[PDB]
Amino acid sequence: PPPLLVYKWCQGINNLQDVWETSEGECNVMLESRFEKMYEKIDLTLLNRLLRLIV
Amino acid sequence: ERNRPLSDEELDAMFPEGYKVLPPPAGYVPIRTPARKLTATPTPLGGMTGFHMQTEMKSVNDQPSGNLPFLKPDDIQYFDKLLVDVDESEEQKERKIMKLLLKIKNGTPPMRKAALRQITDK
Amino acid sequence: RLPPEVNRILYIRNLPYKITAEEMYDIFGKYGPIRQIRVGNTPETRGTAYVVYEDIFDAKNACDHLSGFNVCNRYLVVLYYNANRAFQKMDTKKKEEQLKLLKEKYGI
Amino acid sequence: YIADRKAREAVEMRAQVERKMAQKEKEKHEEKLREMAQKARERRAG
Amino acid sequence: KLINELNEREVQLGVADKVSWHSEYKDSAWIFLGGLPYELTEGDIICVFSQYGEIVNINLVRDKKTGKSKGFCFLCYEDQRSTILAVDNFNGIKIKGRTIRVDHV
Amino acid sequence: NLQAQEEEREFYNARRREHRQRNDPGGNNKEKEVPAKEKPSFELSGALLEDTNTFRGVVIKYSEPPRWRLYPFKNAYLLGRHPIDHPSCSKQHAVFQYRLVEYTRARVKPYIIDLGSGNGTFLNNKRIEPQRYYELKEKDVLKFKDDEDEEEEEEVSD
Repeated sequence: PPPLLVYKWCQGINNLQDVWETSEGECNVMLESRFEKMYEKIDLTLLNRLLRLIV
Repeated sequence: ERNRPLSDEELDAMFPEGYKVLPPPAGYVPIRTPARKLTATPTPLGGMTGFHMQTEMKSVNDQPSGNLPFLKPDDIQYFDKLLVDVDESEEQKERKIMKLLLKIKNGTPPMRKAALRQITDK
Repeated sequence: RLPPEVNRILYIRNLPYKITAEEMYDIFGKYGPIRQIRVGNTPETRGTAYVVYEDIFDAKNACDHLSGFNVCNRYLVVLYYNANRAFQKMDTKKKEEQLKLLKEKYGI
Repeated sequence: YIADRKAREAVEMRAQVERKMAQKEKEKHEEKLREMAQKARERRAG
Repeated sequence: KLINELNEREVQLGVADKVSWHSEYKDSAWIFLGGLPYELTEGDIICVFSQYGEIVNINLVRDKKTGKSKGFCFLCYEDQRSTILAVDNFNGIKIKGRTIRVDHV
Repeated sequence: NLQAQEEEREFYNARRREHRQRNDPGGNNKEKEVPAKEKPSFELSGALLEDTNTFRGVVIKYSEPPRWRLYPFKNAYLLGRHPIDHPSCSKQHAVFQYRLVEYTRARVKPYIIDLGSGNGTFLNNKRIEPQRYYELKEKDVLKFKDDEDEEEEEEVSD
């Protein structure tokens, strides 16, 4: 379930190797975004060739 | 019981008209004879199957003509002769047209009615 | 542990008109020894075949794994063949000689 | 369409390549195992 | 054969326990196994019917002169619910090709 | 006062019991509770056929070490004389039931069990006594005066 995903995400961060160590000047970056228009910009002609690779 | 071995006249007894018996080889037939011994032997041997990823015709038959209400997956065995579309060239056409049975068995109630009369008067 | 309706005979369809009995014997020969196999050589029955094995469970494993199995572009129709129907084309006779034999050899 | 034809052809070629590289390995494995077995039988004789 | 159809009218109609016709008895362990195969013997039927209980003593009817089974046995368990279980369960069973019958006594 | 009653009783097994419960004839050596095929136990090991554990058989005719076939154990197996026995053997010394080879779980491990064949069976040219499962390890040898053949076991590797 989505909240459990949030938990996997947090402990996933905290389990990374030396994640919080700033000693040498390490820098962490969290980035969140959207694809903006994604559905609307899918091209049918391309989508056909892309599906031909699958099914 | 029903597993008792059979004879070629008994073999000709079951299947209907118009089929041929084949040997492909004498050798593949010897494979079929060793197959019993090799059902034990080759099952105890190296074997496996795998698939490769590669890009890619698909024939099939329902009962088409105009309509032909649907065939259950088993009933094909009975009605297979109707599936082939070869048409219009005696008795074979009476058996072929007699598939109106299929219209009695499966279909809409009106198809069953009209079919039933049509076969009564014939 | 088997359904009664299945029988040692299997009706097999969705076959090509060029298909070779070599491929037939090879493929079908996995599950057990072939009792024999027939193939329609007649205008309507071309594309169909019947397979018969020395044992039923052979055919059971067959239709198990061969269900919708592929050849060329085709997925073969694999069904357990019916019984009775059109039979009496042949007769019941020729029992007398063999029964006289089993009555002679073993004497029983 | 061109990219698809040439692409399928290329991946096909790569496929026969991987298969060709595979069969040699299989036969090497079977010969190796047969050698181990023959050595085992020889150790069984003495 | 009639039993199994009585258990189906008892389950289908929602009889709900104590009105069950195994409450007909309450007094009796000994069960009746008829239609038994002639090759069977004491230790055997004991080994098959000790499944649903612990059988104390069984007298199988075997013809006095020839000394072979007449084909049925009256059995006695240590527990009644074993009898209820056995009649309601073990009946309509195949043994050596022939279906045995069981019922109270 | 020799025989009081001529019949008495038995309290013994019936032929139709043990018959119906085991039939190919009736057989002996019903599989124990553990038995499971080796391939699925290589599936719980997460092993494709490359790294999977498959036991292949090796034949040497006892007179000449110089394959009549090669046999997989992966697909228990009934080692007998030939029809009943699955693993048929042309050896004329094998009783109608000679022995059995069952893979059991203790891990998926191969086991050989003698059925008490009249002659016996030699393991590494050293016999084992009847009626107990004896684990086999790779490269071990089996032979069914009466030994016309030999056998060896191999795991699939390299």
